[PDB]
Amino acid sequence: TPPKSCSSGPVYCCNKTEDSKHLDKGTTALLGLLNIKIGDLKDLVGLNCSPLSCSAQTVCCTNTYQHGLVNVGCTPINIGL
Repeated sequence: TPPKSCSSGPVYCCNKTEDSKHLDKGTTALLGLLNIKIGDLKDLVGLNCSPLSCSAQTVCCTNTYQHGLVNVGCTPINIGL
């Protein structure tokens, strides 16, 4: 068996995360641009995310858009000791 963490998807390293209930206007605007419905989102929104070393936020996300411009359905994950 290989090591496993996220139930769905790779671990992501996201430069920034925000609570999907308290997104700033630029983040909100960017998600509308991408046609993402805010009211159907849960947990965190990640910005500028790369699948996995991470000096920013390591998160599990259900979806990633535009090469990691925006992730959604993100929750923190600890893959250390």
